[PDB]
Order: sequence, then C-alpha cells, then structure tokens
Amino acid sequence: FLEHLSGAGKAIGVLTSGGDAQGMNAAVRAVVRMGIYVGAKVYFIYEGYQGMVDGGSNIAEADWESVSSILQVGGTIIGSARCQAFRTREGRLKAACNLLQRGITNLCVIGGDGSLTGANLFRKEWSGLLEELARNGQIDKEAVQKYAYLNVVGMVGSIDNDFCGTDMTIGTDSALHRIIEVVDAIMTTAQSHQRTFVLEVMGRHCGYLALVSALACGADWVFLPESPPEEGWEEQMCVKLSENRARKKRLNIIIVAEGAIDTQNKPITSEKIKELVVTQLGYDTRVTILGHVQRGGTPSAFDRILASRMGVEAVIALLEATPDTPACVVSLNGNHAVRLPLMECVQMTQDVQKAMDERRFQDAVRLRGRSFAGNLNTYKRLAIKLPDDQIPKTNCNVAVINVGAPAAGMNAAVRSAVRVGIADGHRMLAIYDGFDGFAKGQIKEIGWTDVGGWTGQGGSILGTKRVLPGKYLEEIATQMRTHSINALLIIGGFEAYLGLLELSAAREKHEEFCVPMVMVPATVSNNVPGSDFSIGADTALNTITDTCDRIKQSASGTKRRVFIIETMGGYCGYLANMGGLAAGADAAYIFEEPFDIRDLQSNVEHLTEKMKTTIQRGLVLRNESCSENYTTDFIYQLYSEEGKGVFDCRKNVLGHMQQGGAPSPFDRNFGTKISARAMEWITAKLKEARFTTDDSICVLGISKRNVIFQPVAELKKQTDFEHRIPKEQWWLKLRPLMKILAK
Amino acid sequence: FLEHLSGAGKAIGVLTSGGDAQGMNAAVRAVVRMGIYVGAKVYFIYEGYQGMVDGGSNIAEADWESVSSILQVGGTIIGSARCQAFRTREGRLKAACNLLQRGITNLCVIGGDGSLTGANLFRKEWSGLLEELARNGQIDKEAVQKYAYLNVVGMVGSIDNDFCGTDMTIGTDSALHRIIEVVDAIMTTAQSHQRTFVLEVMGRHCGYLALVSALACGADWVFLPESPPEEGWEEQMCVKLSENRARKKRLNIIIVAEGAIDTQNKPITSEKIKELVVTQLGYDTRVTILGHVQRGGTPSAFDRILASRMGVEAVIALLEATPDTPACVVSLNGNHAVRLPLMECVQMTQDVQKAMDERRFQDAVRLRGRSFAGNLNTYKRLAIKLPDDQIPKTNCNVAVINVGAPAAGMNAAVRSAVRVGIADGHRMLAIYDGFDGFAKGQIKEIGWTDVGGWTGQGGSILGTKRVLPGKYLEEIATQMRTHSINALLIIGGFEAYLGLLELSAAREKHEEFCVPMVMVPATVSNNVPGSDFSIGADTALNTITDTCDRIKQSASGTKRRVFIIETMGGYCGYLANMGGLAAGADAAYIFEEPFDIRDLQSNVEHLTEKMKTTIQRGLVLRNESCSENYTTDFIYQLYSEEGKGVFDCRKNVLGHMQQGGAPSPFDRNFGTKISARAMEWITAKLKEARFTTDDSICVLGISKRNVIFQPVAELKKQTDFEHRIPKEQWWLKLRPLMKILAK
Amino acid sequence: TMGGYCGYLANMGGLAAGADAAYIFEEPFDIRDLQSNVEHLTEKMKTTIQRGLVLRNESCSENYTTDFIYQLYSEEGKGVFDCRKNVLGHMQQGGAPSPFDRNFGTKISARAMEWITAKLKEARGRKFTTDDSICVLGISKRNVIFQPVAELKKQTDFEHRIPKEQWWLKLRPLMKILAK
Ligand SMILES: Nc1ncnc2c1ncn2[C@@H]1O[C@H](COP(=O)(O)OP(=O)(O)O)[C@@H](O)[C@H]1O
Ligand SMILES: Nc1ncnc2c1ncn2[C@@H]1O[C@H](COP(=O)(O)OP(=O)(O)O)[C@@H](O)[C@H]1O
Repeated sequence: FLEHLSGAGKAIGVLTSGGDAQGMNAAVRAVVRMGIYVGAKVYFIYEGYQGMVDGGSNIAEADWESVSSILQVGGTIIGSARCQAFRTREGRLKAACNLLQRGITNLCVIGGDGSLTGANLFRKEWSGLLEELARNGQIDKEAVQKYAYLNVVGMVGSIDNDFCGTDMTIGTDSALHRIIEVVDAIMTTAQSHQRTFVLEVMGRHCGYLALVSALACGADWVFLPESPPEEGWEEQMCVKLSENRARKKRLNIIIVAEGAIDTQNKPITSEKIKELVVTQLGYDTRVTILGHVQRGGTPSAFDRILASRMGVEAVIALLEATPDTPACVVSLNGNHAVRLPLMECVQMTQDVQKAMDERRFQDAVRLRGRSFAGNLNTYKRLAIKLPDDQIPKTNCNVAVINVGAPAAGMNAAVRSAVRVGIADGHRMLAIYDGFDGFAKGQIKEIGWTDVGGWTGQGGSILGTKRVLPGKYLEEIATQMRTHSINALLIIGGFEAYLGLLELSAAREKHEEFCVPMVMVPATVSNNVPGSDFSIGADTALNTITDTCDRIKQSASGTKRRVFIIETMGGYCGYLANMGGLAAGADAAYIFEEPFDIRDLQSNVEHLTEKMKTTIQRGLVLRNESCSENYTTDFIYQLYSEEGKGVFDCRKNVLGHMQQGGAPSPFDRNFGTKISARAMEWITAKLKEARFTTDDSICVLGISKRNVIFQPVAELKKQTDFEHRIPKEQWWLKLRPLMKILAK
Repeated sequence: FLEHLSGAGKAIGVLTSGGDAQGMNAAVRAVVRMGIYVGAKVYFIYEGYQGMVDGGSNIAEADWESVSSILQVGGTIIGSARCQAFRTREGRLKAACNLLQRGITNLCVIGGDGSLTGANLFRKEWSGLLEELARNGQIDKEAVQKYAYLNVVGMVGSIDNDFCGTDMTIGTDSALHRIIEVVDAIMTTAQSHQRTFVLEVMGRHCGYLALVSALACGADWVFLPESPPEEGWEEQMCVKLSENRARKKRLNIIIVAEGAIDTQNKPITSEKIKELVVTQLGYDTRVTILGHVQRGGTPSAFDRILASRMGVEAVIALLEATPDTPACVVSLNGNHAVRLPLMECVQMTQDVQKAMDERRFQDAVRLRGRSFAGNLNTYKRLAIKLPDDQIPKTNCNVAVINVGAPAAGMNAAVRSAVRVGIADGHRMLAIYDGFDGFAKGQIKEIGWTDVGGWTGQGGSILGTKRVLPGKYLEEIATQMRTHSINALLIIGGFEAYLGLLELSAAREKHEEFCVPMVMVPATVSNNVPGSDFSIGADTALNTITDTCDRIKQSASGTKRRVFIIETMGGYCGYLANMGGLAAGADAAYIFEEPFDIRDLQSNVEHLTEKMKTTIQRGLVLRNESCSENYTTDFIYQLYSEEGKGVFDCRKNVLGHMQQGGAPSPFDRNFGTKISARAMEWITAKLKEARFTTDDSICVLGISKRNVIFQPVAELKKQTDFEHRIPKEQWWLKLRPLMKILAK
Repeated sequence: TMGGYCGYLANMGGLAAGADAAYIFEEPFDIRDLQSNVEHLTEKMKTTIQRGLVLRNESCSENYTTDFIYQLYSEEGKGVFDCRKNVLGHMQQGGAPSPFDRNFGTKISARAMEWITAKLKEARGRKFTTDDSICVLGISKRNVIFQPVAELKKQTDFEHRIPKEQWWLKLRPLMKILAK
C-alpha cells in the first residue's frame, strides 16, 4: 500500500560500530535489499566508523546478491571497530569529505549507546563540516549545496539491551540463547556431583540478560546492578541453599551480572560469592565466566525477524525524514515497529546509570522498562517460599491442566501457575492427561517442591490430549463435585478454547462448571484467538528457521536446486510465514493469503532469474493446509516441470520435530511470566466470593503492548472456527515487507 | 546366537564415580536392561562409591521402566561422588557388608583412572573382608561361602580420555561437541572485531580434547602436555599471527590444554600467552576458560552408541568371568568391543604421566595412542606453511573434486587434501560442480589461503553432482589435457565409487585416464564399500538421533502414542540402525534384515504391553527403502488398526534436513584426517615415476582398526550394485544387541 | 490408460470416445498447454454438453501425474465443474480378443511360419550368420515386411521402449480439433 512512495536517485551508507551482536547481518541485509527496492544506491562501510575516516577500500556499493547468504550468521560481515579518530572534529572532517566523494546524503548506523550519539553530533556538525571542506577547497564548491542536508538513523544493536528506547535490542534473544545453552548443559554436570555453580553473564551496565536468563533456567539467586540485595543477603542466600539440600535439590545455579553491586556501589564479584557459600556452607562450588560466547553464535528467529524489520523501517525513515526532523532510532515497541528521537532515548539510558550511582535503585528500575519491574517481581515471588505457616491459606482448590497438542515450554507455564498459587494461599490440584484424564479422575494435588525444575523441560508432564470435553461434560463436573475444585487453569491451544466455550454451556445444566477458568495460549500454531502470541510458538519457529539453514546448505552445495518445505500449524500460517521471513525463503504460501496458478507461475519465473546470479539456491515454505488442491506434492510437481533445465528441486515435510525440543528462552519466560498474572486474576476474582456472568472464563494473552484477559464470550466474533484461526491476524502486516526482500 | 547361556540367581551392582561425563546414563541403561535380559537382578548404587559405604537408601533394584527416558541426558542420574571413607579398609568393610545384605556378587564400576583401581583392590580384599565380617559376626556365617568370589568390571567413562586402554572413552565425543559448539560461536564474534582468542579446554593430565578440538576448528596454535613447544616458540607463534594478518585472516583462535607445559614442567597458563601476543604484537586478545560446560550437555550419537555397547559387553563379561580371571575393563578398540585387563590398563595410563615428568615427551606421545602421533603430525603439517621457496616443488598437477550428494564435513576434506598437497610440492586444481563441471571445464587452480576456514563449514563449496562420468568421457578427456592433470582425489559416496570404476576400464579407451586416483568415503548413507564409516555420516546420525528425542517429546506429552520415522540413506540401513539404537527406538526396520507380516505383528504386541507401564510412548524407524511393499504408510496403517483402542500413532518422513547442518566434530576431523593420508598416497605414488594397473585407482577408508587403500578393482566382489550397499556390513553385529536393549 | 510410454492406447481411445484431450508422452506439454485446455473445458460447461473427458498416458510425464492433472483441474474449475479420476486397471488387456485380433493373430502368424519353412529350404543343400536371419515381421506401409532386428536399432527408443517414428501421431491435430 505504501510501496509507491520511494525516494530514488539518492544513496545510503550502512555500518556497524559497537558490541557485535547476533542478527546484525540480518539487519544490514534488510537495509541493502530495501534501499535498492526504493530505488537508491546503498554503500558498504567496513570497520564501522573507522571505515568512514579511512575510505577507498572501506566503501563499496552493495548488490542484491551481496547481502545474500549472511542472514544466518552471527557477528557482522561488514566488520566492526572502535574509531577514536572520529570523536575529534580534526578528523571527523575526513569522514564527511569521504562521504560526498561517493554521493551519500543519508546514513544508517547500527551500534550502541555511544556509537549512535556519534552521528547525533555528525548530523549537526554537517553544515559546519561542509563549510571547511568548501573553504579549504577539498571538495567541489558545488557539492556545498547539493549535499547540504544530512539525514541519519540509528538502530538498536547490542546484546546488552541497556537501552530503554526499545524493549528488545537486536541481539538479546540471541545472547539469551547462548546463555541458556551453556546453563542447560552445566545443569547435567551439577545434577551429578550435586554441586553449586556461579555464572557471570554479560552486562557491565544493564543487568538485563542477567535476570531474563535466570528466570529462564529457574535459577536460585540473582545479582542485578539495578536491584541490589537488601543488606543482610549473605545469610539470606545460605538460607536458600541450606533448604535446597534439605528438599533434595542436588543442584544450585547462581546467576551474577557482570556489573553486580549491593546497597552501595561496592562491587559483587562472583568469587566473593564462591567464598561465601563454601566458607559458610561447605558445598562444593565452581564459578565460570561465560566467555564472549554470548555475542557470537547463530542468530535466533526473534533476532532475525526484529533485525530484518528494523532494517526496513530504518530505510523508510531515512527518506521519509525532513532536514529539520530529529534523529530517529527505529525500535520495536509493544509489537509494532515505531521510530523514536535519538537524543531523548540516550537520555533515558544515561539516567539509569545516574540513579544507580546515587543509591536511587528504586527509580533506576522503573527507568529500564515497565516490564523489568514485573519480571523481577515475578521471578523472586516464585523463587522464594516464605515458611509454610507464614502463608495465609485461603482454603480454596485451584486446578491446572494441559489441553491440546503438546507445546514446548508448557511445563514452564505449570511451574509458575502452581507456585504463584501456593504462594498466594491456595491448594493446587493437577489434572493429568488433559480432559481425557479430567473425566477419568486423573487428578492429584501437587506441591511446590514438585513443579521444581520444569522451566527448562519441554513437552508436557501433566499429559495433554486434544480430546474435546463436549461429550464428557458429565464425567467432568462429577469429578469437580468430588475434589472441591473451585478454579481452573487451562494451558493449550484452540482445543482449549472450545473447551471453555463448551464448559460455559453446562452451567445451567451442571452447577459445577460455575467456577473461574482462565485459559493461556499454549500451542505451536498460535491460532489461539485473543493473543498475538502462543507458548511454545517461538520455540518451533526457532527449530524451523534452524532446519531451513541446514537445508539451505545442501541447496548451495549442489548449485541450482530448490527446496519445498511443509511447515505445520493447522490453517494458521503463522509458523510458515515467520519462518519464511527468518530463513529468507523466496516465498511462503499460507492459507490466509489466497493464490492461483498464476501467483505460482509468476514466482517460478523469479526463481529462474535467480538461477543466473550467485545465489543458485531456492527455498519455499508451504503451510500444512493452505490449499486443498495445491499440496506439497503439487507445488513440487509444478516447480520441477517448470524448471526442468534450469534447476533441480526436492520436497520435505517437517515432522513434529518442530514442537518438540527444549523450549526457547522466550517461551521459558512467556510460560512463566503471563501465567502468574493468570493465577492472580484467579486469586483476585476468587476473593470476590471469599460465578455466573460469561466472563469468569476468559483467555489471558498478548494483545497490544501488554496482555489482557478477554472473556471467551466476546472472542466468538474475531475467530474463524471453520479453519481454526483468529479473524484479524497482526503478522499479516509483514506480508508486503517479507516479499520485497525476495526481489 | 551367544545369548544362550545367561545367568540368574546372583545380583549386580552399578555405580558411577568420577568426572561425570555425558552418555553415562546411556551406559547404566544398557547395563540394567541387559542384566535383566540375562535373568539376574540389578541394583542401583547412588553417589558412586559413597553409596556402598552408606547403604539402605543408596541401594535399590532397577526395573526395565527405571532406566527409561534417561539415555538422552548428560551427567548421571545415579549420582556421582568422591568417597574417601572407602580408600581405607576400616570403612571399605562397611561397603562389603552392605553388598552381602543385598546378595550382590558382581559389580560394574563406571569411573576413571582412580575409581577403577578402587575395585581392583576391593576384588582382592574381598576374601579378606568376608573374613572379618564372619569373625566379628556381623553377617550370617553361611554367607561367608556363598558369596566368596567377587567379580567386578570397569568401564571407560570420563571426557578426559587420559586412558590408553581404549581409543575413545565415554564422554569424549560429547565434550568435544561442547567445545566446538563454543568455538564455532566465538568465531563469529572474533571475525568481526578481528581479534584473537585463547581458549582453555579440560584435561589436567591428558591433552587430548585439546588436540582433537583444535584440529576440528582449524586452530592456529595448540599447547599440549605430551608434546610441548620447542624452545623458541614464543617468537615462532608471533610469526604465525603476524602472517595471518598479512593474509587477511581477521580471526585467530588459540587452543590451550588445562595442563599445558613447555620443554620443562614449567606450566603454560593461558594468561602467559594473552600477555605474549598483546605485548609483542599489539593485537586485541581475550582469553576464556570453557567452564564445566564440557562435562555437561546432551550426549552425542557416538557417545550413546559406545555407551550402550559398553554397558552390555560389560554385563556379559561379569557373568562370563572366572573367580581367578583378572579384572576386565570393557573398551572399544578399533571398531569391535574387546575386554582388557584393568591393572595392565592403569599401568599405561600412569606411564604417560611418568614420561612427561621426566622430559621424555617423545615416548609419552607414543604411549597415549598410536593415533595420537598421527593426529598431532596431521594437524601441525597442515597449520604451518613453510615459506614458498623452501618447498621443493614437484611440478605435478593434482586435482580434487566432490562427486555425489553433499555431505556435511566435505569442505573439511578439501581443506586437508589441498594443503597436504601444496605442502608436499604439488600444484592444486579444484574441479567445481562434481563431474558435471569436470566435463564443462569448471577447473581452477586453488591455493593455501583459499581453502582456509573450511574445516568448520558444512555442505559443499566445490559443488557436487551425482552425475556419472560415463556419457561425457570425451568432454572430460579433452579437458583433462588442457590442465595437464596427473592426480585426482574424490570426496563422494557410492557415487564416486562408480566414478572410479567407470574410469578404470575406460583407460585403454581414453589414454588420458592413466594416472593416480584415490576416492574417500563422503556420504551420509555410508554405503561406500571398503570402509566401515563415511564422511558426513556421524553428522546426519547426530541430527537424526536429536530429532528423535524432540519427537519422543510429543509422544510423552500425549500419553499412549507411537511414531514411525522414515530415515534416508538408500538401501544402506546404517543411518536407520545407529539412529534407532541412539534414540532407543522400539524397532528399526532396515533392508539388510528381512522381515514378514509376522515379525511386524509380533512387534505390535510388544508395543502394546508397553502401553501398560510408565512409558506410554512408541518409536519405530524405517529405512528409506527396506521393502517395496511395506512402506512407511503401510507400517503406520497396520500399527494403527492393530492398536486402535490402546494407542495412537503418526508418521514422519525425515527430509534432507539430516545431511545438511554444520558437520559434527567427528566429521570435521574424519574429513581432515583420513584425507591427508590420501594426499600422501598420491605424492608417494607419483614420485614412483622418478600407470595402467588395478593399483592406481583405489578407495581409502576405515577397515579393521586403521584405514587402508583398497583397489576399486577387488571391491567389485563385496558390493551389491543393485541396491548400492556393500555385501558384508559390520554394524550388523549390533542387531541382536540393539533389540534386546529396546525389547 | 496403460501402455508404457507408448501413447498409442491413450490416443486412439481418446479419439474413439471423443475425449477433450489425451496427454501422451510423445507430445510434450507444459503447465500452459494444460492451462489453455482447462479454459476450453470451461466454455463447454456453458453449452448442452456438461461433461468432460481427459485421458492420460500411464507415464507421459514424471511430474504431471493423474493426481496432478486432477488436482489442477479441480482448483481451476472450482465453481464451474466437478471432477474425479480413474486409473484403468489391467481390465484392458484381458477380456476375449477382438475379432480384428482373432484374425490378425491367425493371419500374420501363418506368413511367419512359412518364412521359417522357406528359410529351412534355403541353405539345405547349401548355417545362418547374416543379419536377415533373425528379423521381425510387422505391418509397415500398406503391407507387412520382414525387417532384420539389426537395422531396427536405429528407429527405437530403448529408454522408454517406444519406436522412434510413430505413424499415429499424424492424427494428433485431427484428434483435437474434433474436441473443440
Ligand atoms: N561522544 C562521541 N562523539 C562522537 N563519536 C562518538 C562518541 N562516543 C562514541 N563515538 C563513536 O562510536 C564509536 C563506539 O563507541 P562505543 O561507546 O564503544 O559504542 P557502543 O556504545 O556501541 O559500545 C567510537 O569509536 C566513535 O567512533
Ligand atoms: N585405592 C583406592 N581405593 C579406594 N577408592 C579409590 C582408590 N583410588 C581411587 N578411588 C576412588 O576414586 C576417587 C578418585 O577419583 P577418580 O575416580 O580418579 O576420578 P576420575 O573418574 O576423573 O578419573 C576417590 O575419591 C575414591 O572414591
């Protein structure tokens, strides 16, 4: 719809300066391919800023073929480097001069707190740098007026995330993986020798990756620069570890921020701890500093997407910016990408440092992010069980259950749901084998020490069947009428929706279902209406994006070959699309977007023109059931006879391997995060009677920027029951974008 | 066949004491399930040796259901711990006593250098320990004669591999993964900031994982305790790094052994190096000590197989041992598992430390393994290019090529082949696009700096097509001359085999094919006759064994479900079998082992009796084409209608996702290792003219314990050309075993 | 219809039953010849004849199979016409022989028995090593003739097992113009 508006003729320079984080390539890829799409010239700037000063070999134009085959790699191919000869006007001039020699009037910088502030100045000094170049007569006197205005745009890029202008900065999810990967491995070595480990994650300033990772591996204790330990923590920690040996947890994991501190700026080294536990508890302890393995590695799905979206929203922001409009720093807020003023953002970032240095920790917290406070609170109120007798019991029965297909990171949702329940004063009942078990009586009260160590496990434990209750609506109520069940917590997918939607029926027929029930999105499909995201979704999506890279391997080894992969996920083309954009597929056929033999024919042509360039590979993803006639076989059958002579092609039907492996850190948190707020909505609405109106049975889920409880009742509207997909689907806005990155 | 004479009545005790290495669980799983198959009782011994002293809660019987769902986990579920109260007779007695109380007469210890020596004494003191127990009257006076003989067996288990009784110890391949995983990640952060890293791998005594890993990531320099650096290495290293910057290698990786030393016992810390390079080169440098992430993580395929095979060969050795027979320590030598004397094994291990302490490094090397010397030699002679002018050119043209399907770890074979060639005095010619390009003239001379950094990349670069050299023999002859080629190396699967054979009898014909030619196994199928292994085999097998665990996830979440996965690999059921044993499949239908509707029927029954126990999952692998009638659909169609009411079931057809991803560390080495010895066979046989016979065209591959060059001629015998698989296939001996383990 | 790669059965049967199109191997075709035929089938679904018949040679294309052909025609009609698929089994080569075969079998088989009786009398008062010592009798122009299996190696596609030059392909344009 906005493809028309495209500033052409002009050029843009792209560079990378700062903590080389994963997904950085996927960014410069969206920038180059988009910059060309709009009809402008895109130049490369090696060694970040240093490349500008130097020039010549550090500046070259980039073709569509250039940024190809780099999306699936960490670090940055453009190269990064700290340039000091730029922080000085005496040399910042050489940079400017070199730009006019190439005709670049716009620039896109992908760095960090400082790197951005660099261009913020260059932007201003420009009018002053051209005055000197024209004066000394080093550049054509004409140029002094053609390239008078200088537009720049910054981009969030560093695993630190010490930036409050955006919730997530390109790299976080990637580095977060690297951290969890190391831990999940270490946990097997500690669960044997029954010892305790102390880890040191990155983040000299922001203690973000230090908290999210911890919540992701159900850590025992965390040390953050923003929220230091209350005086007297030394004995309070040993209290925990002392109880963890008494509860039989032969494993203890300690997460420490690179810049840990206590009530006073006094640093909290990881050794100062190793000493504390072994010299006061006697437990064998080993501390390890996670190497730069946090900035390297393969970019996760989330990172590639965010990167590829930012790279575009940045290109448009460059030619859609006025000579007097503030410097913009594209960033993902809530769910939709939005540009923000650079200066104002660096301010917030610096302010966090200000508060911390002035023992104002309490304020420095609500300054890093309005989700950060909620995360710390969620973690702690879930990693500490105040004595059994100090918890005011409510004498109510709340039950949890897993209805639907198993989704990675589901056990994580149960761990939270249970603990946030017991710690709230309720007795927990676990319904095994989904509904199938519910009716059979497979119910058992579980405890706190029970759901311990699940945040890391995938698949399901309490079982889970897509078994609809619509016909066993009796055997169920009959069970609740013999367990004191006064609450319910479903965790699944669309199957669960129909579950509550049906339950509400037998209320004027069965006085037992007349209780509070809250469903939480838990499916790899993400077809759950009333939420833009689902638990275990980002996991499979990560498994898919990965597998596509390994398939793009055999497609490159053997020149001129195309692959057709059939991703699963009912009619919901979520998985199919997000994965196609994350692996850079030439096309992804989802159901939600109709297509005839022509949309297909007109795409085989584009695939042929690619078998001329360097990229002699081909990748096309197809939604499990996007069409009843054009099947995985059909698509392949056509592509073969229509290519015959130009390229080869095969087909693969991704099995359930997707929804299987260990849950992605994003699910390890999502599962734990939005499930607690689901448990309080219960405690809060269960206290109201301390239930009729069709609403006490809703579905908590991500909507705008934050989650909200929507009564399953009013969700009947925006939902396609025939294809089992929500009517309005947000990720369709990426459709035009996703494709312009094809050709 | 040999499962005839088994054994009952008596009982066996299993424990784990030492460096908890991955795949340890997969070991105790084979011991338990086998000890039961033989008809004996198997007891658990928690906390390694400490459990023996204690007793009671640290000793329990294990059912078939017990050791289930642990195979795919690192560390040890039995628990490990160092017990000092055992190194003393005063307490070693409490251990013995507790054993008679449970009726255990045999024992299997899975530990290390020290842990094993422990039972070696216990074995002897036994007669003396029962003398005191009967005297003091603590055990029934009768028992003093029923349990008079005490049989024990040790098992290689520790990632150190500081054991020369066996080539590989349960854990190596797994810890080697963890190491390579960390590196491959760090290399992206270093290839950006163009810096140098110094890594510190495990191995306080043996510098194994330090050499193998290095060779796997094409490291720049290594430090080993057995082969220290020649006096004057300080400047020699800087010489390298200085040239790597001159050759444009914006990345330098240094691998240091945990116990590195120089000509003298003087330790070589990783810092002592960080100082050296930065204070003498000025390059930015960061050193990181790979935490215990090397002992943790998920066990690799190689590890699980070796583990599962050792656990069995151990059980049989226990009941097949006489009262006066030396203590045995099962270990994999060459390719077939063979038991060896404990004491005699510990001697060798202790002797390596002896030599090192007496500056006898030269002997200490040929004492750790007859392959070690060949590996160190391979690495070094491939990481240092003596000046262009100091290399006595031979003025000969040797060309390499990739014929067949792309196999992970193929580029690695080219890197080696190329360098070992230039460093031998030959000019290297690279044939792109396999044969299809060979006839097209897609030939180009490559250099040393060209094939730099390939050992880590998967897929292929020189392209690779399954096209035979037949129909275009003339378009290959004419070209052959244009470059005046004399030697041709091949990196392909069965495809390449047919290549060499077609070129053999096609000599008298085209007089251009009369020269030395050597092929090397490079296919994920492993159907290449004349070799027990293939390049890229262990990779796909690792991806398969992984994917199966992710499927075994969704099969456990939804109780009572069976999956049918169709692995690929022509008729060669290699992939299908090894993967089935590595993931614990209930059955794997390969072609090499015929079966009727009865073997199938009699297996669905076994699957039903499992749906009664705790394990309500089901996994069955089927070879791509093991039967023309019983296809993946058929197998599923039967299993469904035959279970209907007891269990559900689905089917998945693994795509080319197998042979795709980054090559496994075992392939990264195999490719480089046995590829050089293939290049020397050329340099050695081309200097013989200082060429039309059956001994000029051969297939270099693994046979007995070591590789050997077998003329493609005499290989026509042991090869099934109709099904493209070697007649005699070694891994078929594991068939009975594989099945008794799964039941 | 079956019949290896030889589209004879498929063609003659399609012309005899008035099939809208018969896809044989001997006559290549892309997704366009297929597309441009679904259109003609739609314009017929306007007249009186609301039927559609398309024959496909057992293996005229490795990609475009009976299911493919049907899978396309279904989605490409959706709203104008329905469609199903049938794979004629060996029922074809089975029933009692047609009177033309009852004769052909007996007719040209006798003249094949005499060619033997006559070439037994040749070198009687006079061994066989020539090329015309093992020929194949078959209808060529107007009448049959004995062609030595030797010189038949030329006009024969061994890969698909069909003679190179096939006469009945002259009926291709005709066969189709009769299908509208
Ligand atoms: N105040 C400044 N003025 C101008 N350029 C700056 C300034 N601060 C940083 N830079 C530029 O950006 C580069 C990166 O600085 P750094 O603080 O390391 O970035 P980041 O915050 O991403 O880690 C410097 O080498 C310089 O080129
Ligand atoms: N002579 C001995 N007698 C009894 N136990 C011993 C003896 N030597 C070693 N052990 C046992 O093995 C432990 C030593 O660790 P070890 O097994 O050598 O580790 P690793 O598996 O890494 O080689 C001791 O704590 C003890 O439990």
